[PDB]
Amino acid sequence: TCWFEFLLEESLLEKHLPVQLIVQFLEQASKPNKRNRILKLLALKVAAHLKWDLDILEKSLSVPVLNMLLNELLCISKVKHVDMDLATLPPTTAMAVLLYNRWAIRTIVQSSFPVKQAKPQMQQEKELTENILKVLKEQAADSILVLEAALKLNKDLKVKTEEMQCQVCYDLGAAYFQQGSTNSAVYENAREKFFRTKELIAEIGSLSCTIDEKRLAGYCQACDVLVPSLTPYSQVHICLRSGNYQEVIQIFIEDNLTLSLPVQFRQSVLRELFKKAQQGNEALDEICFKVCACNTVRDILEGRTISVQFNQLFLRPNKEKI
Amino acid sequence: MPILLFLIDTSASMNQRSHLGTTYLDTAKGAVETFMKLRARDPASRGDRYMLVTFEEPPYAIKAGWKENHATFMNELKNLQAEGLTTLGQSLRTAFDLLNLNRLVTGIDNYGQGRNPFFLEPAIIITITDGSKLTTTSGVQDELHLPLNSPLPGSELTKEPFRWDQRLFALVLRLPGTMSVESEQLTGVPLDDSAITPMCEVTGGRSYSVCSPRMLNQCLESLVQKVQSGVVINFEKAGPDPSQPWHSCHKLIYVRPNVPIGHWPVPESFWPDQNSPTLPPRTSHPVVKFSCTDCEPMVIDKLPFDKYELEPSPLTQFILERKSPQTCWQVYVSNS
Amino acid sequence: FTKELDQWIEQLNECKQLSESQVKSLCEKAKEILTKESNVQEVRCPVTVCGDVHGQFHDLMELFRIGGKSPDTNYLFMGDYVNRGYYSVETVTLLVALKVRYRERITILRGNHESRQITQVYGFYDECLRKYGNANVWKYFTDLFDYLPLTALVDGQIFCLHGGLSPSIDTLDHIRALDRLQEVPHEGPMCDLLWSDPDDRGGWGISPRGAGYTFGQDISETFNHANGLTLVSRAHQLVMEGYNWCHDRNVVTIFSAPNYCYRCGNQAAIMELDDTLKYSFLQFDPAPRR
Amino acid sequence: GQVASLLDTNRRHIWSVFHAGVIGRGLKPPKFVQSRNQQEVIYNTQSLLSLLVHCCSAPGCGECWGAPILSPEAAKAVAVTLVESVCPDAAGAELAWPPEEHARATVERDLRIGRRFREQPLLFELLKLVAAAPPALCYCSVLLRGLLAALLGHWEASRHPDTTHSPWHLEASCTLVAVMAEGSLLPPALGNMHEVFSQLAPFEVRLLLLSVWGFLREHGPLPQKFIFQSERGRFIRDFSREGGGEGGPHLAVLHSVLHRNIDRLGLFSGRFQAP
Amino acid sequence: KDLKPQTFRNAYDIPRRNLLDHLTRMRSNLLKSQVHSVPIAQMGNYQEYLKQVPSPLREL
Amino acid sequence: DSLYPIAVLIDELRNEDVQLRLNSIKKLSTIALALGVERTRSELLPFLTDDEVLLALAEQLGTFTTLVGGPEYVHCLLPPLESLATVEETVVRDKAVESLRAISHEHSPSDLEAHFVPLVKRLAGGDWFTSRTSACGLFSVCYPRVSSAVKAELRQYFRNLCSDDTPMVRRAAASKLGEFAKVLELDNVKSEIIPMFSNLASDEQDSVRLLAVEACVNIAQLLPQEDLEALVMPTLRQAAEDKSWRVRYMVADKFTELQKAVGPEITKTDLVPAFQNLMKDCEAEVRAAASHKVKEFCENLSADCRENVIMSQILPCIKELVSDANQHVKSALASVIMGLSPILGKDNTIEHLLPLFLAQLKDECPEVRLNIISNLDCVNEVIGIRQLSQSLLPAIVELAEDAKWRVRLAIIEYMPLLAGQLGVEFFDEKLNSLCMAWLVDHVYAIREAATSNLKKLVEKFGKEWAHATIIPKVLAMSGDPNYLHRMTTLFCINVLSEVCGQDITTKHMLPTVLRMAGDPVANVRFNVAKSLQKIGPILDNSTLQSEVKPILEKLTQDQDVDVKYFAQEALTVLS
Ligand SMILES: [Mn+2]
Ligand SMILES: [Mn+2]
Repeated sequence: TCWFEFLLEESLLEKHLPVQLIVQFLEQASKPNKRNRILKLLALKVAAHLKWDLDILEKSLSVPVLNMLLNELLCISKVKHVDMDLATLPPTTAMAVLLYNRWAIRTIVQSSFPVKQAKPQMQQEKELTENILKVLKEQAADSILVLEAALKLNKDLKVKTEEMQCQVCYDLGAAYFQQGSTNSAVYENAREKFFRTKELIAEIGSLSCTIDEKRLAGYCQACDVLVPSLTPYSQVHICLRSGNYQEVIQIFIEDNLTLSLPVQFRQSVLRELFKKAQQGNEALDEICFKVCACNTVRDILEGRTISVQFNQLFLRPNKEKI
Repeated sequence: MPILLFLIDTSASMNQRSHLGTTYLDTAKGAVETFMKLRARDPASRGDRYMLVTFEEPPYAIKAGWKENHATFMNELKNLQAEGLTTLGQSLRTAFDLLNLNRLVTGIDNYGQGRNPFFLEPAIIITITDGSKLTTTSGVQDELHLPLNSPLPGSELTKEPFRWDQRLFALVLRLPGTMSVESEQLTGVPLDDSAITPMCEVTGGRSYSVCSPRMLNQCLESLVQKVQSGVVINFEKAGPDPSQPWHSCHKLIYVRPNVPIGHWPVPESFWPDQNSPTLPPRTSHPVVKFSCTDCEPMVIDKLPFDKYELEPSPLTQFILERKSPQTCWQVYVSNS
Repeated sequence: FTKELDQWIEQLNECKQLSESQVKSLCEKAKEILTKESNVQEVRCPVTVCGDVHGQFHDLMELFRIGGKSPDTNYLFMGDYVNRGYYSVETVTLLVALKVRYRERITILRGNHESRQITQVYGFYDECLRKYGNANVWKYFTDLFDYLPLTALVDGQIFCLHGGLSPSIDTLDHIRALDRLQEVPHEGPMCDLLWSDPDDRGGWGISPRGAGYTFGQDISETFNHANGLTLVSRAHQLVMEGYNWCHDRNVVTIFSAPNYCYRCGNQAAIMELDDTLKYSFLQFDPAPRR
Repeated sequence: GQVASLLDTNRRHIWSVFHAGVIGRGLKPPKFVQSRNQQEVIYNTQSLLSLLVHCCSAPGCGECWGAPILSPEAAKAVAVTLVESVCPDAAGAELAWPPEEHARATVERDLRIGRRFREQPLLFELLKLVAAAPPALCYCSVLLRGLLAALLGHWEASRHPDTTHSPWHLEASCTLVAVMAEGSLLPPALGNMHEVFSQLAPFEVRLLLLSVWGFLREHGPLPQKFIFQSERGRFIRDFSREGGGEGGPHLAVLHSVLHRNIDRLGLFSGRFQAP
Repeated sequence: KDLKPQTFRNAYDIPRRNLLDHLTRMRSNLLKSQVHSVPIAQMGNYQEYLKQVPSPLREL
Repeated sequence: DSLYPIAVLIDELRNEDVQLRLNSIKKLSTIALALGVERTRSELLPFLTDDEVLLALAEQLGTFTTLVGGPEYVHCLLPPLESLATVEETVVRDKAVESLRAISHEHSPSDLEAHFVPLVKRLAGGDWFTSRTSACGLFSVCYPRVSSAVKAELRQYFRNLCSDDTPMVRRAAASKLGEFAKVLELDNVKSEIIPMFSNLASDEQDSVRLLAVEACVNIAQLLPQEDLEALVMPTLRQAAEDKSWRVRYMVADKFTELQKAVGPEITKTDLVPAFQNLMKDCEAEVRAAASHKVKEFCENLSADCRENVIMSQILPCIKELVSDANQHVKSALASVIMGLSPILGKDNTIEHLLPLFLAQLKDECPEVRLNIISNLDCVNEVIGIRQLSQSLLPAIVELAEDAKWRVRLAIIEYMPLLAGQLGVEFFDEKLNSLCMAWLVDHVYAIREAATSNLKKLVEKFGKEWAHATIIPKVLAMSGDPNYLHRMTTLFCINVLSEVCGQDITTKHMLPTVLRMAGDPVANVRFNVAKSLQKIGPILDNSTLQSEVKPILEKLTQDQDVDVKYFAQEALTVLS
């Protein structure tokens, strides 16, 4: 159970029947040729023993060790990715290439994710991860094109054709959702890919591969409001976008009975209605008073303080107001 | 062996918080211990006398003087309380008296018999203070005036409270309440602008105006570099150029021992006569005047002569800029 | 679990160290227990406030014979559980086991020797390597040490603490707002909390240890009156008499390692607080060893 | 807002006393806990704030639904008395915001401000009254920055996996972002992050409040940023003319937080759109 | 500051709050049946305390 | 080149971190399993022949029996362990020596003389002293299996090693000389070892003479009874008054079996001048070492002449050993002096040892008092309670209020001894104020010992004496404001329920335990639960479900976790 023992025998890996073995082999192989090739082959063998599940390898192995492992996987297969087109390539090299592009696009999505900072070798590894991330920033569009081509080329160990397509279009949708912050037009492609993977996951019904169902549901919920092309929350958002403010008032009056909407959401829409009314649109004063009255009534029914805007709106009481 | 006399400000304005959260008196005490650590890094400080004078009343002002060991000096440095007034002039007078009371009983001064640079007791006074106004329980002063009310016997022979081998250095604490962002603090330390600055400059020392702990450490390193054994000589330009700053300087010459050895005195500012009953008062720094005209160094064999190295100064920079070691600039005191 | 904890405690009473998986299941449960505790942990009287043990395990057994067994006697240890005692691993394991098994009958605070660097330098890391071969147990214990509460407060009056006060700390709300889940820094309020000492002096000062500050009577009086405290218990310094009052009985320094370093010859003591804060000191000699 | 010894001593006692003394003056009294009715607190607050609104409004149909404009000078007076009551020292009284590294320099002052806000819930209502007049919340910049730094320090040390274990700190962060958005010190996209604060772990909400600090560093709560729209008589903050006023780099952290927690924050993505 | 309360020698130095406890402590002291306020720098006297203490035997 | 284990994988881990080096050395068994049994001894051992790394290497090579192939090829381990035996560092040296000693078991006598004895040839004749010290430590195991013709060579080489000019070779020879003599033939011992033993006993270095004396008892044991006075006893006489204090301390430490080795008739005539000299030496260490073995030397003498050798020499020296200047000597004597009384006899103990006992019981050193109290049972057995109560009882009453708690602990532990032979009235008027005052002591161990002592007192002097004396004093601790006095009275409940019967327990002890279950300190409350569990089976079963169970449920509904846990434990055990 060490780095030296596994290199000795050519059959003890079957007797072991692992990610720690992955990081140990790739650390020993990268330390400053037959032994390096043997250790790399052993690392690829135990990586294939996990059936190439990118989630476990992504959470266990760090960025540069996993990059080295997939670079070795591409090195033994074929050895530029955009022009390969995955048509005449062997299925093993094709799935390796799309797997590498899946991992690359997954890491460029995941690098944007916030993480807890450590309070107080490691710096060199951080520099290596930064260099790898910058390199894949330089080659993100090529990986996106390769993944799209692999989604289009559903020609054919060997796994189900839809499942690999489902995973690669799920990663494509995650990429487009990550890109959509800068440009809102990319959210259309994100919604298309997310509808595609939702339809594929509903069609196959096989666990096998494995995707986060809750994350997919949240992605679909986000795409249903970012690019709508139901719930009272989305009804309020839709009627805000369309300007049907009377329906917003009616939904808020009905919500005062049920207390389903967030209080802070209603405060935010009241604030943005006041912001819209203070610029122009002099008819919005009536809407602002109505939604402020509904919010004040809900604040009373939940035992909270009367807002300043309500007292501002009864400085001049009227028959209509009362 | 040198004397390190610390004139700690114990006025109540020293109870001012910095951004460090400690008072100016705490910074003063810590500056003293860090100075003593940096001095103990130098292995030539195996014999070194530390003295402590505060701003309190003259019964209580001298906290550690002669024949006080290290333990008493530390135990009294820790126990300082900043509950007084900013009586800087009286405290400076008491510090100079504590430095100079032994001079007439052991005859270092050599009055009327020439000024011997090898007759020295090298001391520096490091006063740690703030930029607050000087107070004498009747108002502010806004100018430093050392009182002459109870003179030590023989004080009229030198006409200035400080002596030949004494230099006053001010470590003026100006740490603000809130930390100030500055990248130019790595440059040279500015001279302070308080009333202690001219009195530091007239004794051949200088005032340090700190504004951060790193500036404080830089000033303490510079102060450790300035603990030397020598006497301060006022150099003046006699004739024309061969006003530029090299004309006048209260520079320091170095007196290296082997006890120092020497043969010739710096001559007095008067001509001695037996008719005069009273010895004339001489300036504490002998005003020498160098001749800018080039001359030739005149040394014969087996000759007792004393060579004193000047400390780096604008005068030495001016002399070394005119690169000519084969010549020399004759020097003399006036009215001798 | 509880039976397993009791078995581990009665095993550790006779200096048998735990296994690696036992250290796993103990430290990762002490992490869960110590997470809920605040930086200023409210200790209720009665409690027996103890000083530095410093890895002297047989002296800790003597301490338990003097003051009583846990959980019968409530204990409050002010850090320094390790580092140049001959059995630091067994000592820290036993006290962590007592913390896990009886969460309300013992409060263990962080000291200045529960940093990664200090245990690396002063022989706790070497003791873990000698007693276990690998080095995972040492970093397991330091990860536990990151979770230890910084201070303790008995009845809102006695402010138990390993080190002393800080120039940057004026209130207990500052201590409660400190991010204690970190390695002990070289400077700052947490370092001053773990490293400072009192002195007979007129204010603040730089400690001779190179970390933390040193403070006089006026600082202790200002901290006590500004926070409604009557006493500041302390343990970071060595006392030949076991306990020593300072600053007109505002700060008491309690050392609980008799014959410190196995050479100092000190005669340590513990402070027993009654039901109504009627304090008592129990000085004790180093235990005989055969 | 929040808030005969010797006789029985001898009766209790080669018969020396066990203890060596007494620590202080015995045990402390068992706290000073009290309870007031929440409803009467609400309506006393309503009486005080209605009186303040009557004082602050400009006297003198302007539509049947309009409201009189709260005077920015009256709310400025409320702002300066708030600042002097809560944080009287005002060593950082300059309105522009310091770097985030200045938060550790003023921990004691900022914790005093946070404790004062926790003890007196009326302070939040007074900030809401101040924020109704747009330029006046600029003069509470010291209070907002101090409360924000206290909340940031709390979310530093929060070891809970979620945010609901700190109820006051959660609602104080939400109310703080809501007041700064209401006073138009924040753009509407960045001013909406308080709605998702309940669904986040402490380090995401800490990063979001740090992004709020970064925006207020780059833009600053300054009264000269507010242009008096004489058509309606209200000062207006136009974030578009400032340049990057819609949170150019500051919305990236918010979008990354939404992306990371998309399984829970998916339905909230409509509140943080670019338009 | 240098009050030096001679409470065992002067009865006027005893506060009323601890008159009974100090009374029974004086009674125990006089019959057959302050200290540990060493000024900090001397409470950790490594060399001084062992010098007054007797020396042990030496090793084999 | 790269996949070769010994050539590549072992070599490349030698440049790693030192902990990785230790791990790679410890994992040598897998590398041995990788190569063939021929390949291992052909490649790895020549590589291994060419400080924790070396310690782990020698430890691995010690248990390298089956990896080389077996007993037929274990002789290949001789060159690498020879290489580590020459290393300057010493724990590596004796680790390699003990590894050689361990692997010597698997050899054959023909293989022993073929390979293992040439190692002794090389190491004894090595130019470095390290090899010679290893050879001196190595001689023990080769002797029993080899023939006599090479046994003589081994003896000659041992003699030559003991005559080395460097001192530490002689030191390592003398330290291992006892193990060598324990197996070497007794006819050849007098021929070879004892003259060279005399020479190394007359060495010019005290360090050599230390180990010379260290092996003297074994030489006297192995040598027969008829020749001790002329072969080993002159050496003991010479070492008795040797100049150094270290060697004399070594002489004093070994009398307790030197006397048994040299036969009692020789002891009673020859050792007692040396023993009396070691009583009265001018220095503390040998005085304390010799005063440790006073009782052991006295009790191992002839029966007819035991009294005279004590009275003539030992006890007169004891008279100033009690009043010795150094308290370490007094504490050394005090642990063994007081057991001399069964040897000495009652009729002469009173006038001699009793003033010595009283002098040692008042010594300022607490170690002396602690050592002298702990052996009171012998004097109580051999003298009687009347004379003990006349002489030692005021003294032990005096130091039962000692500052040091271990002295009081010994006094408490020996109170049942006094209670055995004393009447109830005398014990009441003399020995219960302290017995009750121990319960309010400042030390938990003292209170626990007193609590356990109360059971021994009650079970002898009766339930009526318990109720008359102990029960009111224990009940006084119930209302005491201090918390640990309340836990002390519940521990008294725990130890008194079992010895106060059923009715007395259930009508006195029970109402207090139920009363104090509402105490505001949780440490009292879970102790109430534990005490109700413990005294449950002892008390009257009619009151159990009537009274104990409601208050146990009440304690189970408490706020503290520990109180709930101990209350539910009491409920489950009580059932
Ligand atoms: Mn310590
Ligand atoms: Mn410490």
